[PDB]
Amino acid sequence: MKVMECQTYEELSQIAARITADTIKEKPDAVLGLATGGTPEGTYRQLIRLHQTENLSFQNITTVNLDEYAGLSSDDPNSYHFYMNDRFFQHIDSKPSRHFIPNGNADDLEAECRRYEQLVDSLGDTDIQLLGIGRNGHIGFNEPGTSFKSRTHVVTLNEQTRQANARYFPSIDSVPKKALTMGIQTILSSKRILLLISGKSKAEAVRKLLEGNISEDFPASALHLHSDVTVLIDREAASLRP
Ligand SMILES: O=C(CO)[C@@H](O)[C@H](O)[C@H](O)COP(=O)(O)O
Repeated sequence: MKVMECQTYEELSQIAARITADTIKEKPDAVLGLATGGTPEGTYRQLIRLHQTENLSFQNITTVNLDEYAGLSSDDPNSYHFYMNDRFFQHIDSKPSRHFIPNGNADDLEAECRRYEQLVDSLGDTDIQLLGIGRNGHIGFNEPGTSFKSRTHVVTLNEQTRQANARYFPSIDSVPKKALTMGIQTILSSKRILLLISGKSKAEAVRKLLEGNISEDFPASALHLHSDVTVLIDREAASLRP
C-alpha cells in the first residue's frame, strides 16, 4: 500500500483527479469505479476542471459506482444516481449509457445485485476503483463483519453509517436503512485502488488501517491484500496515525 499525506483537502483532490485522469488517458476505454459522499467532491470538481484546462476527454470511458441506497429512485435528490449526474456526468463528454449504478428501486434487489456483479465482470472489471472509508472502516457499504469474498449484495446499514450520512437528508427518519453495494471481492478485483481519506472524523479509521491488522471487523483492511493501492490522507485525517 502506498500512503501519501496531503497538506490539504484541495491537494488530495488535485492528486486524485490527476491519477484518475492518468487512467483515462492511458486507456480511453477505461472502466472507472467511482464513489459518492463528501470525500470525492473535490476530485470530481478538479476532473471537470481538467476537462477545460487540458481538454481531457471522457468520450470512451465506462463507469461503475460502488453503491446506491435501497428504495430511492434515480431522480431522488438523495440517490447516488442523482449525486453522480449532478457532480460529474452532466459536466463531461461521456456516453451517458456507459455510466452504471445499482438500481436501488428495482423490484427484486437480490436479482439486481446479481445482474450488477455480472455486468462488472463483463466490462473486464475496473481499471481503477475510487474508494472512501467509513468512520468504522467500511468500504462501499461493506460494514464490519463482511466477508472478504463478498460480491455485490443488499446490506443493512450500520447505525454509525446512518448517523454519519444524516447530514445529507431532510431528517433522520428519511435516512435509508438498506443499500446495494459492490462487495469486497468486487472491489479487490480492480486493477488499481485509490482510497481517499479526509478530515478528523476519519482519524481513528486511518490509525486502524495503518496499524495493519487484517480482519473482517475493519473492512478496509482487506486492501492490505491488494497489489496496487494508493491511499491519500489529509493532515486532519492523519492526526492519530500510529
Ligand atoms: O461507498 C461509499 C462511497 O460510494 C462509502 O464507503 C463512503 O466512501 C464512506 O461512507 C465515506 O463517506 P464520506 O465521508 O466521503 O461522505
